[PDB]
Amino acid sequence: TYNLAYKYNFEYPVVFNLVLWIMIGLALTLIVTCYNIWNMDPGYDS
Amino acid sequence: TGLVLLYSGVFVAFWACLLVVGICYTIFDLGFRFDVAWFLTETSPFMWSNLGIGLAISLSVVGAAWGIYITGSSIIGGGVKAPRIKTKNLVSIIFCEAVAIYGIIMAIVISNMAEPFSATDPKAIGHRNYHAGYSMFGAGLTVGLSNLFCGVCVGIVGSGAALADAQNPSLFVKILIVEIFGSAIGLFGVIVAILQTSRVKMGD
Amino acid sequence: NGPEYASFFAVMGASAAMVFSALGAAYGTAKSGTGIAAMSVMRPEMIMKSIIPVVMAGIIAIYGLVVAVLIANSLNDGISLYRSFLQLGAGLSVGLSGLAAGFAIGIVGDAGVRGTAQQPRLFVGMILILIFAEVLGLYGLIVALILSTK
Amino acid sequence: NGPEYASFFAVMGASAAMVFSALGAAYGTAKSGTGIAAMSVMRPEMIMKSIIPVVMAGIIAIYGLVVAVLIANSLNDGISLYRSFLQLGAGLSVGLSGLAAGFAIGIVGDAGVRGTAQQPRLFVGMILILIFAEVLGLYGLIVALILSTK
Amino acid sequence: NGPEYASFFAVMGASAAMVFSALGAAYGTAKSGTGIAAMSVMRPEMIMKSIIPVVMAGIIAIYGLVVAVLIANSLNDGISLYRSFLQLGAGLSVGLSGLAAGFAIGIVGDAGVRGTAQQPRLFVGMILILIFAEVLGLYGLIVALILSTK
Amino acid sequence: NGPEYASFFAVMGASAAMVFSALGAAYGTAKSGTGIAAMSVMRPEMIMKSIIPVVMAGIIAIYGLVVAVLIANSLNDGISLYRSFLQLGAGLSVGLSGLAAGFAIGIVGDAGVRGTAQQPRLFVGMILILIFAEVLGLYGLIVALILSTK
Amino acid sequence: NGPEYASFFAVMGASAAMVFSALGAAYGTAKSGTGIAAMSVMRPEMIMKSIIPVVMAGIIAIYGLVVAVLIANSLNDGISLYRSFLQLGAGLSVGLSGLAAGFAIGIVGDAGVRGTAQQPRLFVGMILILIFAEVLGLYGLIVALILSTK
Amino acid sequence: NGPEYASFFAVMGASAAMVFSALGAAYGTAKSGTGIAAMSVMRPEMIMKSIIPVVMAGIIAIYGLVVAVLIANSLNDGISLYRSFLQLGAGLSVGLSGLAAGFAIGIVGDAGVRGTAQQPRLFVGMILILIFAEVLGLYGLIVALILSTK
Amino acid sequence: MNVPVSYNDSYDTRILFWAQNFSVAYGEHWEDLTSRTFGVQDLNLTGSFWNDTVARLVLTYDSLFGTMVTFKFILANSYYSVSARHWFTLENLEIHSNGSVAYFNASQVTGPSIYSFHCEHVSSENEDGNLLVPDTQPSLWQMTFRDFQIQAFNVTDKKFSYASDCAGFFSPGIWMGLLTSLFMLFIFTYGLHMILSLKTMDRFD
Ligand SMILES: CCCCCCCC/C=C\CCCCCCCC(=O)O
Ligand SMILES: *[C@@H]1O[C@H](CO)[C@@H](O)[C@H](O)[C@H]1NC(C)=O
Ligand SMILES: *[C@@H]1O[C@H](CO)[C@@H](O)[C@H](O)[C@H]1NC(C)=O
Ligand SMILES: *[C@@H]1O[C@H](CO)[C@@H](O)[C@H](O)[C@H]1NC(C)=O
Ligand SMILES: *[C@@H]1O[C@H](CO)[C@@H](O)[C@H](O)[C@H]1NC(C)=O
Ligand SMILES: *[C@@H]1O[C@H](CO)[C@@H](O)[C@H](O)[C@H]1NC(C)=O
Repeated sequence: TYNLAYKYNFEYPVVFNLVLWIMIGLALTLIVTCYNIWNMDPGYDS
Repeated sequence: TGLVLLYSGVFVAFWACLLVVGICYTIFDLGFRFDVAWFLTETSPFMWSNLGIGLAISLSVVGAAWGIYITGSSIIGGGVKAPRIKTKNLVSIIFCEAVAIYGIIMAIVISNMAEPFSATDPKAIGHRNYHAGYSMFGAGLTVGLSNLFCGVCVGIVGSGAALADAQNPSLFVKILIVEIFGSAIGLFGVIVAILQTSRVKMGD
Repeated sequence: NGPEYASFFAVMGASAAMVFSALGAAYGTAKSGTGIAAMSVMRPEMIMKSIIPVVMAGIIAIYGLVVAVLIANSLNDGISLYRSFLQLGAGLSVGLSGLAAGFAIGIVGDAGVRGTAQQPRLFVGMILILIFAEVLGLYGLIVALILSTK
Repeated sequence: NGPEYASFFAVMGASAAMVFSALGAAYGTAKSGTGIAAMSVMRPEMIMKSIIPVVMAGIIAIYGLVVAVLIANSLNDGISLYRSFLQLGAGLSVGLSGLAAGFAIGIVGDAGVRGTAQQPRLFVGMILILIFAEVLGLYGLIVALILSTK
Repeated sequence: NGPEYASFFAVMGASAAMVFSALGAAYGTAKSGTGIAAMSVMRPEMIMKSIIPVVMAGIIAIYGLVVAVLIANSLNDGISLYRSFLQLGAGLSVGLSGLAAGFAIGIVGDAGVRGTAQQPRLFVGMILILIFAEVLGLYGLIVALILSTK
Repeated sequence: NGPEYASFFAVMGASAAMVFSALGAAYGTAKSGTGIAAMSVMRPEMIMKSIIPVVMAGIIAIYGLVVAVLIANSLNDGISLYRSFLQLGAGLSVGLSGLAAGFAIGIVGDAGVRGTAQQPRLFVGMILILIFAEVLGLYGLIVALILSTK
Repeated sequence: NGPEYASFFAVMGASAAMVFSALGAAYGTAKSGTGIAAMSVMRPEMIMKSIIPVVMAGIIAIYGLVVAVLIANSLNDGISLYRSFLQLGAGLSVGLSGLAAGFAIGIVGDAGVRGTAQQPRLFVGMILILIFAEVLGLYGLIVALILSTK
Repeated sequence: NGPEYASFFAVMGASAAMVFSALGAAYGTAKSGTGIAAMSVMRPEMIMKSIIPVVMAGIIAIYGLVVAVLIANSLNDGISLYRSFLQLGAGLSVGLSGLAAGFAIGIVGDAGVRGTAQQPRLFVGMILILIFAEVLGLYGLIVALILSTK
Repeated sequence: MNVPVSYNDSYDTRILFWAQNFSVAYGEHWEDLTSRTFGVQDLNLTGSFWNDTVARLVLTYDSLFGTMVTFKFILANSYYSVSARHWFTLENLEIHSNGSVAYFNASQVTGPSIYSFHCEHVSSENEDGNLLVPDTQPSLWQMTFRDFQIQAFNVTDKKFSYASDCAGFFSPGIWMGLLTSLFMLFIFTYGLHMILSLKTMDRFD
């Protein structure tokens, strides 16, 4: 009577997207900012 | 291109990972988990319908407003030296105002056929009722995007006819023939929009 | 009969036959009609003879309309899944090839009426290329009729 | 027999064989068609000899039209999954190789007819490169045919 | 026998061996084909001597052709998933290496033909570099062979 | 034995070891190949002297070939999942390192041969820098070999 | 013991430690290699002295090499999931730190040798900045070792 | 104890503490290092006094190194998921804030040493801005510390 | 604790079932029928039918809300033409009180026969997502599963096969809200992209 299944929790649709759309929503803010500051066009002659 | 590099990066990274997620559903056994049946059936026939009613009017007046400022900047631009343009060439504005009329007429047509029901099961909500959801969606796309594309079409030729009229007043009547062929694409969408929803009936 | 979700793909086949062929007909008339109003200032004689590239793009729209009426009338409640994929593959075959015939007419028809205003010998050559550009849409028509009518 | 959604891949073969050949042949007609108008203002003699890039690009469209008809006449309700991937793989094969041949004909057809206006000796070399760009669609045709008869 | 979805990856091996090699051969033909027209205005004698880089890109196309037929003749209904994966990796190994080899041919074929138009001593060195650009597809061919034999 | 999906990752190790190394070998030969043609007009004597970035870019191609043959010879039906994940990691460790090393040879091979037209003393220094760009592919070998013997 | 898919994460650390460090060592060699050729045309005396940024970029490559062998020596089937995650975190922390260090060596190594063509005093200043850019690859090593020992 | 996949987030905290911090220190070394070579052509006397933004940016990698060691010391098998998430937010708050601090020392260290050569009065003000530029990585330390004690 | 199994007279086993908690409620009182099921190791299961297309499980307890009350898990195993497979489905469920029948419906407890369904909450008392719905909404019988695993028609080696969970990366409601939001995020980033480029002039006259 072995081979009992893995116990995924019942709120798996919620928790999966609560991580996913936050993290790729936070990383998209992180790349857009880090880009804008990576090059920022200084006045470097003086 | 700076802002386009975002959309070019999102579109690549989204599909790219669809591909790896696509060759990992088949490769284990998990194609039964995909269920395009469960996607099209479980969700709602109100979501497809009320999006198509919303996309009918809104995407048509997107191209209607798009067609105005292409030639409306050409009216005031060429009209500074030649002010005789302004009354003769407003028919190009109306030819991208008819495409919003075709939108709002089809919008109140498609909105009248929506009717609430009580069933919640994909078998209780019959195939007469799910087809009612998809047909209002596809009618909204074929009258929304078609009036959008012909809205840009009569606006672009309307801008060129506004600039040839500044040079020579006898030209605008001949170039007006081209905008008739451009505005015929709008009527072609409304024909298919009322044929996709002629036989349909929503409700229970 | 067929399942409940079966009618979805036939509606998309009726839509994409008309949506994408509208985009072809829009570009084929806007990009070429830009060239008509441009050349008309220096040579108003061909202002009625060069309206034929914008009507070759007009037939691209009526290629998409015929298969739209075919699919929207053969559509019914409870069609099989086999019939709906045929009508979905019909509309993608005509609209997205009419999109190609719409781009090919617009780029050639814009360039053709510029060269015709500079030299009128090109007009016998311009309508020959517009024949080859339009039959791209005509091949998409006959594959849509051989797919939807099975 | 097989599953009901098996016919989805087969009509995706009949669709993508047509449009990707058509999108290639559109690029062959449009990009070379601008080359016709730019050269004909100075050299009006080479307009009927110089239309050969838009005709050789038209053979790409009939390469796709053959496979799209051959797949559509081989369609049946309840075809097996193995039969359906053959017509799907044949559709992408003649299409995307015809799409690539459609780009190559349009590029060397554009730059070729600009060169023949500047020197008529290039007209013998231009058809030589245009043949080599055209056989890429022919290589896709013979492997699409070897997949459809199976 | 194997699973039902197995033969999808094998015909994807047949398609990707063709369409990626044809995309490579199209780039080698087109990027070098503009170099022939730019050379021909001043030095028309080295026209037939300059068909070689579009010929060397043509061998890249038939490199993907022989393995596409080799996969398509080894196809069968219900092949094992181990066998079908072998042909999928055989297809990507010759096409994407042929796409890189076709990219390498077209770049040095463009500059080398333009470079030899000013000096004929480069022509012996240019065809030597094109040898190294071709064998990249030949290395991808022989691993596509030993993956298709198993 | 192992699972049915096991052979997929090892085969993708065999294909990525070739096409990524060939992509490096393409960019090593193409970016240095345009450097030879722009140099050779002024100094035609240093032709055979200047093929050595193109030949060392070809060593990156046979770098991927050795690992691809070694992976394809260990392939068997029903291997363990641990064995296939090694050959997948062995494929990326030589291909994406050869793509990096092939990118390194191309850039300094372009800049190096353009400078040797103006000064011959750079040639004994340019070959020293190409050696350091060559060991990056050689470092990709000894990790790919030590991942395949296990 | 651990699951069957546990070995996938550890071999990813074995590859990414070598792949990303090779990209850093390439950019340290390629971007600084253009600076040597632009400097060499005026100052042929500082050529054997100017190779000091491309040697330090080679030290970035052996930082990824020693951990790739050390992870591959620790590879075994039936390893725990805890042991595999450490070697994945060790491999990323030395390759992507070596890619960062190879970025810094490539930038200041290029601008340093362009500057020292106009002043020999910069050579002791440039080698000071290259040391500080070198320890970035070294700091990625000591976290890779402290993760792989446990 | 915790789940089997718990250790992945903590070792991600050990790697992101080093990867983003070394990348921040790389930009502070590279951008200010280009400023040194442009400065020293006109003013060679201040290069010992001018390599201070290269040194202040180097502590960013050392700030990331401390948290990378502190997280790797608390690592054991069967850590709780609460303890694993704390080390993940410890590494992200000291790595990415160090990447923010390395951006500030990179820009101000670049433009500040340009004005230091043309005027020595800026040296009191330049190092004063670099104080506020470095504390961004220092503020990321004490939040990485206070997350790691729990 | 082990599973209640139903082995056949032929040398192969048949349908088996497992839970953690098993509670049945009548009116207001909750009765934990989980020690009598899995730990007790002895059960009165009258008719364990099997025909290779239709199978049942009767579980009876003899010590419950008043009287002897039985629970009936009803499975089926059909061949679906669109999917070309065999999909098992818990058809409904039955509780039998004084004569009366409870009739709990269980859709979304389906599976593809080779594998086994497994869910976390198969409870009654409908809120949004509960798989068990009664035929009458003011029903008295309610039941609660804090774990769940049933395999039927394809059991091998007297143990469960792989799981076909109720886990659901997108269940329909999030998958409607995502398709609404990510559609009008295409509108918002379009309206923002036009606003981000309306740059001012350099000089005046
Ligand atoms: C949970 C939600 C997570 C996502 C939050 C989304 C909000 C992000 C807001 C935008 C930040 C963009 C900053 C870019 C600055 C632009 C530079 C400039 O304008 O000069
Ligand atoms: C469910 O059963 C557990 C024993 O496994 C018990 O502790 C718990 O109280 C029960 N819950 C209900 C609601 O009866
Ligand atoms: C088992 O339950 C049934 C209920 O229908 C009953 O008739 C039978 O007597 C019971 N058997 C035993 C041994 O209790
Ligand atoms: C198997 O039993 C079911 C139970 O009602 C019955 O309907 C079916 O006809 C039986 N099949 C055979 C082959 O006896
Ligand atoms: C069944 O009937 C007996 C006697 O009337 C009563 O005590 C018991 O509660 C009833 N059972 C249920 C579940 O109502
Ligand atoms: C609920 O179960 C009853 C039992 O006979 C059945 O008749 C009905 O069709 C089911 N309804 C749903 C929506 O499952």
